[PDB]
Amino acid sequence: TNPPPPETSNPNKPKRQTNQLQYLLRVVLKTLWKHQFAWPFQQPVDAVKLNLPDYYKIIKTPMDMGTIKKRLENNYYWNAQECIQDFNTMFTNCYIYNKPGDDIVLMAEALEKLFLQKINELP
Ligand SMILES: CCN1c2ccccc2C(=O)N(C)c2cnc(Nc3ccc(C(=O)N4CCC(N5CCN(C)CC5)CC4)cc3OC)nc21
Repeated sequence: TNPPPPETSNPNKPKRQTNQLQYLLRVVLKTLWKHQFAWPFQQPVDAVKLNLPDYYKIIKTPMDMGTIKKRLENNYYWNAQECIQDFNTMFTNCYIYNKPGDDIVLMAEALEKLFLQKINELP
């Protein structure tokens, strides 16, 4: 019922660790990960356990911080833009599937505000 999760390693994808990617893991990801509202975003949406039979009919580019964390740890990304895009996709999916005022949308907005503050200080 769930799709395979996004890959976190790919032996054919060139790997890199720039100073910006280092900041993305050690400052940006870590700051969001320890936030009180991180828990919905620390693993893929489990549409089986959450009883969301239409989630992966609507969301075709799933992303979550657990995936992002592993990608960063594995040096999966070539540049910071790829990682920033993954964060943006995660938030966007939440806004697509849910509705204004839903608790989960308010949590995403709080996390996104923090993300934006930290990205503004990228090396
Ligand atoms: C969260 C809402 N939601 C969605 C729901 C419907 C549709 C889309 C989404 C969605 O867009 N996203 C990103 C989500 C991604 N992932 C999850 N995962 C999880 C959801 C619930 C639990 C859970 O039952 N508990 C137990 C209760 C606990 N409460 C703490 C707050 N306290 C006041 C009261 C107790 C929180 C954890 C655990 C989860 O995973 C660890 N839910 C998501």
